[PDB]
Amino acid sequence: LPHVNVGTIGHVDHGKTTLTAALTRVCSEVFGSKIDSAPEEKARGITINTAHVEYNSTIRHYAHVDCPGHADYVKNMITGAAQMDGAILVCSAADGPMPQTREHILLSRQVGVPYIVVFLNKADLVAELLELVEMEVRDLLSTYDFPGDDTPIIIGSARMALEGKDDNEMGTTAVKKLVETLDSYIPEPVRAIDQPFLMPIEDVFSISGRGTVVTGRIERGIVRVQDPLEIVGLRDTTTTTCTGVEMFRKLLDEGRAGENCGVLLRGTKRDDVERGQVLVKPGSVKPHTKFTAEVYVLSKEEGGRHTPFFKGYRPQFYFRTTDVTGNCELPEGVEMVMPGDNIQMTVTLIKTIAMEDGLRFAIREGGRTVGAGVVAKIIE
Amino acid sequence: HPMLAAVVDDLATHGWSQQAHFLPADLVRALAAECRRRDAEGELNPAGVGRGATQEVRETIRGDQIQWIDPGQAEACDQYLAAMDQLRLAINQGLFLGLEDFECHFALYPPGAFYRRHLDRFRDDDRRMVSAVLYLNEGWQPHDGGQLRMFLADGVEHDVEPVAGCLVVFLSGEVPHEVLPAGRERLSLTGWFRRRGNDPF
Ligand SMILES: Nc1nc2c(ncn2[C@@H]2O[C@H](COP(=O)(O)OP(=O)(O)O)[C@@H](O)[C@H]2O)c(=O)[nH]1
Ligand SMILES: O=C(O)CNC(=O)C(=O)O
Ligand SMILES: [Mg+2]
Ligand SMILES: [Mn+2]
Repeated sequence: LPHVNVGTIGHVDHGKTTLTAALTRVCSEVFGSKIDSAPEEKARGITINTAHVEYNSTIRHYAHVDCPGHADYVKNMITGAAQMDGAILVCSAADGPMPQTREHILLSRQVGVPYIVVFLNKADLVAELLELVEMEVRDLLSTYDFPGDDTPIIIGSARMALEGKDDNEMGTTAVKKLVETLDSYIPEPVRAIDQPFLMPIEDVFSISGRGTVVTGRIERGIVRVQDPLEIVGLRDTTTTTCTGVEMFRKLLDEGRAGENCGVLLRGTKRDDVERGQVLVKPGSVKPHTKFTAEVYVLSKEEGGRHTPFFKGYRPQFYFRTTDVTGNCELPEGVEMVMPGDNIQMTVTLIKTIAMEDGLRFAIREGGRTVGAGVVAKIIE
Repeated sequence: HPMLAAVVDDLATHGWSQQAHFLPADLVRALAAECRRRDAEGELNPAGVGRGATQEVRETIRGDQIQWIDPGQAEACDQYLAAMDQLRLAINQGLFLGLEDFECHFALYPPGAFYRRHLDRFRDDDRRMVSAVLYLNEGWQPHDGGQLRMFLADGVEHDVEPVAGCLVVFLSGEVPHEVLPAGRERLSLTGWFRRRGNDPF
């Protein structure tokens, strides 16, 4: 049973929270289906108001994210607390597309959500607008570069399905149909360990007699002895070979995603590598400096700034394991930015950093986090 | 200095270490004094359990009273933090664990309070790697109870009396442990070193 991350997005009152309970029941009826004692932690940080449910189809296992408030959607989507492999946009025939519908489709594009599936809710209340409403939404999606013309759209009423109480084909059948669509349209996602090697570098040592070592926690993929590698970031890209992996004073033949270890390089001098760089499968990731980014500015209450900011904000951008200063470029008409607000900006970094579309980063003004962002489009 | 090499060796071979008199008695009394000074001002509060939205004070599991420590509150603590950071770096250089930072708080168990069997690492957040506890109690004795009890490999149990100066370090993801009731006040400085997660925030 593969693990697919999914979630509902759309306007308010349109029935996201309802299609959520509906999905659990239709699956539980038609598809099979303890407290943590650890000591509390110091901070807490952002407060994500997020609900989670689980439900299984025949083919796969789903983890589902629903959110109370629009603001909650914005925080959760930008941070990755709610990262979806495919999202279920809920729109109603009754009311049609509304502001938070546009904002969420857009927001999904920025944050890198791969695929979007639509469920036209409240079908019970209808006729003839279903043709017209599909037309609109399809172009609405296409406006933001999702396959709006070739996108699946299921029509039904979740409240029936939940009570289901299938009256037309619009009840239980349509939710079965939605699940069937997830099974089909959203491809099985690629596990971290099946991705190209990557490890952000923390410390750099030289153990007497065995060469130079860089440590960190492997983000994705696997590194094996005698694998070629590039060191990418803050400096001109360099090549090297892995000559060993160490962990708890034991010698391993390979390091794996999730593992904290030390990697031994061939030849590379201790001064030819530093914190912030990433150890990478060659040509897998490139150095970059200018990008567009969706950002959420933390509230006063969340440890963020007590006051807004303006053009020429040059804060610190934290990418994996190090800081780098960046210039911020806001859209036209935008003068101020309020703590707790979210906006798009074009950032230009003083140094080059290893990045890809969809990389999360933190923004810091003097050590403490004051914003959280995600890379939207690489420019230079 | 050589005492750090010991902890690093111990963690490597056994996954835990205890060292007597890890700090000098003079600094240990001042840490105990800072703990008391805080209690006297109502600055310690019931400690809770769990993370995020499900963090709750459940007094049938954990009953100590706490307050987190930061730099600049008291030189005794600044000294502690400095010792701990020397440890953090030793452990990084010798075991490559990738410890980035350190949470710690003063902890006071009133008599009768306890902490039932648990792992320090959260069920759904794996950032905690090394646990460290420093005790601050003078003239402790076996009749006072209040020992940390550790569940080691192969069914082996080990008790540690909470004696001034004593430091206990273990792998947070791997050594279940509990604190038994005591007949008198029990002061300590508990913390966790932790490694990178999946996000900065
Ligand atoms: N008649 C009907 N009402 C619905 C349907 N879906 C949602 N609603 C109504 O909208 C109310 C609140 O919707 P909710 O699921 O909380 O919307 P959300 O804010 O997007 O989560 C529900 O209790 C229903 O009264 C539906 O399919 N048919
Ligand atoms: O107080 C002790 O001896 C042990 N401390 C803990 O278990 C803790 O705070 O997580
Ligand atoms: Mg809702
Ligand atoms: Mn504990």
